[PDB]
Amino acid sequence: PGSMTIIEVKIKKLENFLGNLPEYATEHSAGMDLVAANEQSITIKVGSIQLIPTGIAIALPESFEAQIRPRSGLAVKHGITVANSPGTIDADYRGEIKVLLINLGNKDFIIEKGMRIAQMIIAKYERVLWAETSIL
Amino acid sequence: TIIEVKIKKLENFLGNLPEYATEHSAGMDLVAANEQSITIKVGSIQLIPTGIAIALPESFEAQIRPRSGLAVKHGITVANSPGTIDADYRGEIKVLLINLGNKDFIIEKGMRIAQMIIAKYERVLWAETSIL
Amino acid sequence: GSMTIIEVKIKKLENFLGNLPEYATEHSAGMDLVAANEQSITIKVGSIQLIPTGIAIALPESFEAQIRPRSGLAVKHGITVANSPGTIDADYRGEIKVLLINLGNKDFIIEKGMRIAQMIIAKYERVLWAETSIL
Repeated sequence: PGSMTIIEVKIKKLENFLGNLPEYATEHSAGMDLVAANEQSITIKVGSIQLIPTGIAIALPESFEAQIRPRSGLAVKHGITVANSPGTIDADYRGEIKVLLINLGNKDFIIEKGMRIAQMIIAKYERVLWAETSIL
Repeated sequence: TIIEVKIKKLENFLGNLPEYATEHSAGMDLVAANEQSITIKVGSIQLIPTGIAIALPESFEAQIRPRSGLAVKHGITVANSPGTIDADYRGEIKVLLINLGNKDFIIEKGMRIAQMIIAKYERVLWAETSIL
Repeated sequence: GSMTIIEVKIKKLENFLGNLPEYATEHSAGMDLVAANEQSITIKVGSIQLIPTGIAIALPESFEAQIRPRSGLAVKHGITVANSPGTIDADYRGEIKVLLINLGNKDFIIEKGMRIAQMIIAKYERVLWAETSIL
């Protein structure tokens, strides 16, 4: 394990947060595991959508975005996925990160605090300047 | 660093071209350009035109992603998310919406229906092997 | 005077057929992934089904492969990728499988050879958290 290129990102624990900040499973992971921080159990009925808090807020540096993506095993095993995927967190969004889950499986599913519910991948984006034309 | 992208208004476009909300925004809001109101009933999938076509430079893609508010409040999201626009796609950008909520929802022209984030992609050269 | 590429090791599994995933043109962002199920698979309306592709890859560090929906399949049949965008990184060396869901109006048969998803390779960044009380 040698040198590594990182981007430093400010993050705040809110009152409902427990445990560690979002972690990369390994040194080779593209995404950090987001963890449910709802104080009381949340049931997602078949077909229903529920917003799940994470208890963290971040301030991304300019030109970097955080993508909220589905955790694959949850979709494969329970049909649980991220209803607004991929979620876009940019430097403007400094409120609590919340994961919008939908139950597209065949059984009701309970979200409990501590459950891994989504992945967060940080990447660069570009800024477009439009050049309007009548011929493409 | 800013990238210039050619954009064409088609006959059905209105208002200003897709805009970044602020200097820190990752994406531009895509706006519905349907001439008549479109109802997306529960479970239905509907293609919404935007009235624009773009010509991306090589190595750049535009990603069509859901707007958070429509999904949180109405279960409306982008059915083929994220949509991939690249330098080959020079036709009209259309947003494929699905209603996974519990109430019918009307798409009106002028409504913000998706986000467009431009990013770089890398071109893969495969190295075939029997041993990973 | 060249284009920029990233070289990625790829292994064909026994069920793979045809050429390695291809870019449609020199200007394409993604490669077409092809169904590699040996027998037809029916995806009933509302059902979710994992479709194998017959490949495994070894991405270099800080590169990911995104598994994204193929637009025509969603527009015409309501078939899309249920865990989209799928994230393949350097740790995943198993067979790539596409998780499809049928949100259309008709049961749909996935046949071997069908294009079922797009694969776009991009860089990601590694976050170092800086914890603070004021954002």
